[PDB]
Amino acid sequence: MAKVRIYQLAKELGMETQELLELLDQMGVAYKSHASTLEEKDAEAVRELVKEQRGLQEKLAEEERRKSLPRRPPVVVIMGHVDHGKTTLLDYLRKSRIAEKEGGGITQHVGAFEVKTPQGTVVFIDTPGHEAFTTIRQRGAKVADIAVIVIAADDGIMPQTEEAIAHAKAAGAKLIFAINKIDLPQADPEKVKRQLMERGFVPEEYGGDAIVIPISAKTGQGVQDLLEMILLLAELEDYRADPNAEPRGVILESKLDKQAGIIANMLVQEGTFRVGDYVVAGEAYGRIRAMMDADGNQRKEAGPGSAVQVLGFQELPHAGDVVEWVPDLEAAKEIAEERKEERKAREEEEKARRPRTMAELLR
Repeated sequence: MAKVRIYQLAKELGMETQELLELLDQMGVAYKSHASTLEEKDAEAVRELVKEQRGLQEKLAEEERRKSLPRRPPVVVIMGHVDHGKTTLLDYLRKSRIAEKEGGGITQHVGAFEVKTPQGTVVFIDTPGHEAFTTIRQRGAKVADIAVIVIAADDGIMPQTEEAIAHAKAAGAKLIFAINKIDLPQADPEKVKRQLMERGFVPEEYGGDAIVIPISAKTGQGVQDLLEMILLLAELEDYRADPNAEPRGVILESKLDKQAGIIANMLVQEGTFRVGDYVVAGEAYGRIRAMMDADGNQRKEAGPGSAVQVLGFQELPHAGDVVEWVPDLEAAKEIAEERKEERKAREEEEKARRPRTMAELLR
């Protein structure tokens, strides 16, 4: 403290000689060499300035950390004609998880499952519908990043295929075309490619931008390439999300468990939902009483990419509705109620203008 030579003070503070001499120059403190003695007031001033500077270096480095959001896994939906193999592929992927069971392990159906891979994890949506609207249409907060369109090599592109493609494009998904059943004798992948090109999807093979991957969902051939391609796209699109943002997710589906009551499966997209949070999804609200993930584990928290079954909604939420964190029960009720009475007011819109004329009837 008093009196200290500059070399002593440098040792004390873990600074290089020239580094401390540079600081003394900044402060206008004079010295002959690092062997000079500092007045106590100067040394104290040094110790304080160094403390401050080191703290701001740290604060400045910690804020540069807090703006690189962590990666989140790609979310994938598998689509196409019901007989072309999307179901066989989804089943293959779901099985590929367990790898000679556990056992048990257990498993729970929460609307999506994860496929873990040396290159990363992929989330596959696994729900019986598409979302809502017509059959099988979607609105539809965006759920999936990538849509794998599974087309049978024998049958080729059909109307369910075209519907799947239009839905995926409408939802903003990146498309991967998976040409399935390639082992069949009547397999005609080249015809499917021509059909893709007729529709404006030119395969990369021919210098276009459409991603086309041959697979066999029955045997698993090509499925690994499909996963690697999903994960490559994820790295290039660079999907990220803030686990500390206000929680936001999307309802995948909801139902009544006779014992537990209203359950809803939701995919988390931003922030981290926690047991005890209030949420609103459309006109439905509740306190999150419990969350269970696909491995059957009770979760206190669910961050980006997690699919969980949530207990606590007081009415069935709709598929495709955004789940939003709110600060308390009062806010949950106000938001839900304002949406209800607004829908009810635009319903009186069509109970008035324009239902048009009435009844040209029997008998």
